[PDB]
Amino acid sequence: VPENNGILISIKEVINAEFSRDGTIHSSELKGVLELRINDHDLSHSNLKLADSIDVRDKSFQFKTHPNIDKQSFLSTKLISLRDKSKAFPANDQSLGVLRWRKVAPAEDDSLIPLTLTTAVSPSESQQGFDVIIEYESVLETELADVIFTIPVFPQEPVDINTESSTCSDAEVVNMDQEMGTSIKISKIAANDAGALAFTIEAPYEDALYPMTVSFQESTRDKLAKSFTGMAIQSVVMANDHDQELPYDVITSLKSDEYLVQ
Amino acid sequence: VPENNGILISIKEVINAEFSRDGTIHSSELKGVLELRINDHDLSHSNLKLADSIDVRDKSFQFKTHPNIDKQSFLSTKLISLRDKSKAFPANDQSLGVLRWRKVAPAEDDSLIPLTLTTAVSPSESQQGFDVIIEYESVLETELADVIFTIPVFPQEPVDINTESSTCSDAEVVNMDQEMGTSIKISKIAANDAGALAFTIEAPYEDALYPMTVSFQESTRDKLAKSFTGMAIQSVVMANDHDQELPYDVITSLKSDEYLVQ
Amino acid sequence: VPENNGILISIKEVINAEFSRDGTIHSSELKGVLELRINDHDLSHSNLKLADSIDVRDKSFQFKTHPNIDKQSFLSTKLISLRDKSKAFPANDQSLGVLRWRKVAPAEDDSLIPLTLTTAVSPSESQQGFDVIIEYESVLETELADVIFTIPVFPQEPVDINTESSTCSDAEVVNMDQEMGTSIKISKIAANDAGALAFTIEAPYEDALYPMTVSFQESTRDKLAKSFTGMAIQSVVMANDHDQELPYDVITSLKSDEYLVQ
Amino acid sequence: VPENNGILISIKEVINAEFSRDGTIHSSELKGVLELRINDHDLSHSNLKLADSIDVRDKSFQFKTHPNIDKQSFLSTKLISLRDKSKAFPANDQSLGVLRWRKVAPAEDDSLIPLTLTTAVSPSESQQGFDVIIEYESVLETELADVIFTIPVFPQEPVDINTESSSDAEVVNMDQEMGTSIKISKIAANDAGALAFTIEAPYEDALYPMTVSFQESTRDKLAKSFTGMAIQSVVMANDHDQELPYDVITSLKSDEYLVQ
Amino acid sequence: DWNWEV
Amino acid sequence: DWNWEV
Amino acid sequence: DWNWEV
Amino acid sequence: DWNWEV
Repeated sequence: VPENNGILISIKEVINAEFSRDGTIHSSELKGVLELRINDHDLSHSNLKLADSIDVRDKSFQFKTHPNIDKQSFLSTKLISLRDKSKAFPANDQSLGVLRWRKVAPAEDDSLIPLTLTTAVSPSESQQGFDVIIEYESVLETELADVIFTIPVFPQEPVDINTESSTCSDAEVVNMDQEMGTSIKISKIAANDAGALAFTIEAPYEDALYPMTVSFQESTRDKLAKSFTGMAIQSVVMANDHDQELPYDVITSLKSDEYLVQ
Repeated sequence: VPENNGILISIKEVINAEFSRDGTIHSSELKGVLELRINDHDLSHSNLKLADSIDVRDKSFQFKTHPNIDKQSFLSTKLISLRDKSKAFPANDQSLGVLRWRKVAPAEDDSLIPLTLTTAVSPSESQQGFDVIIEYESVLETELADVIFTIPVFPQEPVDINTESSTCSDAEVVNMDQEMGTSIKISKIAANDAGALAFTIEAPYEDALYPMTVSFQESTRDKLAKSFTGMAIQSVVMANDHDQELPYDVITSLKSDEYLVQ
Repeated sequence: VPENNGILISIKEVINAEFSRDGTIHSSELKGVLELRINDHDLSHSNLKLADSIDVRDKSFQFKTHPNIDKQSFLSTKLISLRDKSKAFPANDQSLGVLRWRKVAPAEDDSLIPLTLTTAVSPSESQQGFDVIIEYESVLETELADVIFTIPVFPQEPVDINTESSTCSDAEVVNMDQEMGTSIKISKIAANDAGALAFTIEAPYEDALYPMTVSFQESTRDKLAKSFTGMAIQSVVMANDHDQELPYDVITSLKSDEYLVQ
Repeated sequence: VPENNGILISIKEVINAEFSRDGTIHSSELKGVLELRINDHDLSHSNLKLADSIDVRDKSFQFKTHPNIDKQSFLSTKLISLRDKSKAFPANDQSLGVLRWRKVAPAEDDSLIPLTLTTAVSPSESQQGFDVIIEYESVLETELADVIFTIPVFPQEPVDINTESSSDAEVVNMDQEMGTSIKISKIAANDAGALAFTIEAPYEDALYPMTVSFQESTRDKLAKSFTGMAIQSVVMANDHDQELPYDVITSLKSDEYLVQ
Repeated sequence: DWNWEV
Repeated sequence: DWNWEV
Repeated sequence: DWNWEV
Repeated sequence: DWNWEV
């Protein structure tokens, strides 16, 4: 649980993506939520001003405000404010979802995708299973750390990481029980970098190796942080007096969910 | 439960779609399964041939065979057959999912949508609430019967159906506990027809009327029936002799799931 | 959807029960709800009087009134009434959950079980599998119709119903896709009767035949109907004049959910 | 993720319990799982011997072995071993569920409950809102740390902890449960205590259901679960004299643990 | 259902 | 975090 | 209907 | 977890 020093705003995005085995993009879906936590009663009569760069009328984002949040102010001035102007936000450090968005992209469209994937598989020789290569390319401006790939098999023989065919970031099997099967973690994917993970794994037939799932999460704590889609806070202001700014912090995050190759 | 007279093939599609209040398409997603039911042991050693019109290599459909189905024969010849050629399909009338597909479409794309929706709302001159008009247009070549529109409010005053601004459609409030709120059913939406449902309903503010959910479901029993997306069966044949054709029937269905205006 | 002629009250109970293979009771759990549907505005300012035979202070039932229902009036006089006395029930035929209950019972306690189960299994003399006998005993006062037993296997060979050791020569395999595996239906289980179903089915080892699941459901429409646990309505009355009784109907139901032998 | 030195055995129990507001037990349900992780291929042809103190034929537990685990051996000798004696456990540090159990208890029976609860509520007379007292009593032999009580309201005003009647309790962010959450630092083994605060709500019944959240774990070869599940040894599948190195973690976590 | 409103 | 109310 | 096996 | 195989 991140610490809240008064106001803490969390901009959380979750990305779903699906790839064919050769890396062709099938679909993607980004969901986002802006959560507000307040633990100081003196800061509870506040409004959030979203960044001027955000187009709040972009219908492809299906912006939806919470029932208690004034939709008309959001749409008019990019302001998050209560619908009843005489009330204040709960201030006992509850996570308050105030705004949500969702966007989808279709086949062959990479606009929502932070990490592209391709796979190559062949029957191995010099063990009993398949030689897999997972190729990846990041378009993020920051590093992804601890990226986990899960293959849905439970082999009788240990996985053999093919260190020479894979990257020179390092790979190792790890326990990861959020996904079913055998999981391999890569330490880092540098900003904007392309790499490969190569291993041999036992499976009864090629199609058993799929869906391969990837699991990753990054966050930044910084007042000026912008989410993957560009969501960001410009300021936080007294609800009465929009010239009076208040202290606050912002965490942004991007997490995979259904991010697979099939 | 539909009756099976030996071999019964069910091609079941479910459609999700979301619209802005003015009718702009946000997204859509179609999910499909092909289920085989066999209740005559003499017919259990069978293979299905899909219609030639189906592109089984269309990556935007992410066709996925059941683990026990032979993927390579599906991809090569559009045949559904067991990966283990000695084995036979379970033949105690169990619904066997043998093939699945999914396709997504983005903002402003109507290719997956059987029914388009637009709303018009204005403050009522009678109730403490709103005069709603839901406009709909079918692109289906068959009728939709018993279509249900749900509004997420529970008003103290009855809903007033405005028959003067509605398609003569036997509109009536119905109990429908699969969706939360107040439900109105229309008897029919004719093939390719455009209509409207109009009513006055109490709500505290306009935004409380949304999301409006539509619920519909149609099915057709006919050997030659084609699904919404064009899925269909060319023949059914003995697994060990493809010249020997077997008797069968086919049901196709389309059902809404998260089908809403928001 | 049952027809509502003004007021319709539904008393719905769901039973979970688990048995060892030898019929020893492991656990049970009953859940209930009282639902109100009103479709005539003239009947919306109403209050429900529960039957005098009900004990509303039996804590083992954890009677829980909907947030909008007045808990003190329920506890004091067995009256279902709104906590805000100026409001009325929604009257657009919405299913309104007003009261819920839940009771549990431990190992070897049959107080909540309508149908006791026991199994006997032995290797078959014909199939590659097992001769199964499911023995059941009803304590209900009414018949159960169309009771379905599901075995979690999908055999190559047809199931053979052993009519000489079954009560209903009549039992038949049916498609039932709410439970996974092979499903056999029996036409009736008479009130208070003990009977048996016997068949031979293929499985790889005895433990693969388990969990066996049973599915049943019964309902009665009658003003004076009582539920399984005894819930029932005495009258319905104007909220402001308890001498003025209103017309109404009642449906009672009992449905299995997680009802199995393991 | 706990570190695995070769073999790591996790014994995990989850407890549900429901109380009336006055503390009368309505019900409880305990669910357990024994998970095996193996990350050394040399240790994959292993069998687990459960503690001799476990009655594996107690039907009220509905002990269920994983399809690939031999039921007969479990029943006969309290051994966890593969049904197919020519196979081995997957050994790429995957969590393998090998055994489960489940037990229920009815009204007024505290045998499955680690922490009993009673509540008392009345309008506050010194400030806005309701004065709540939650009384608790542990029957555990170890301390519970960081126990979280959640009240399903979102008050305008800050919660006031009545430091006189509880001292250390504090409001925390806990989004696994909806509402306002207060954490208590410790509940000593076998101790009884109380949490007392004032909170705003629109009417008394809005304060319910109150939910409690707790989780404790220990790492020790000889650790026993809340219900007594434990490991005696780990042994080579082909030679039950040859013991193998291993560790054990036990845990107990609340799930639907409330007063209503 | 249990999310009904007055 | 959507069922809060103020 | 995707748990069937044989 | 409970869906692992040999």
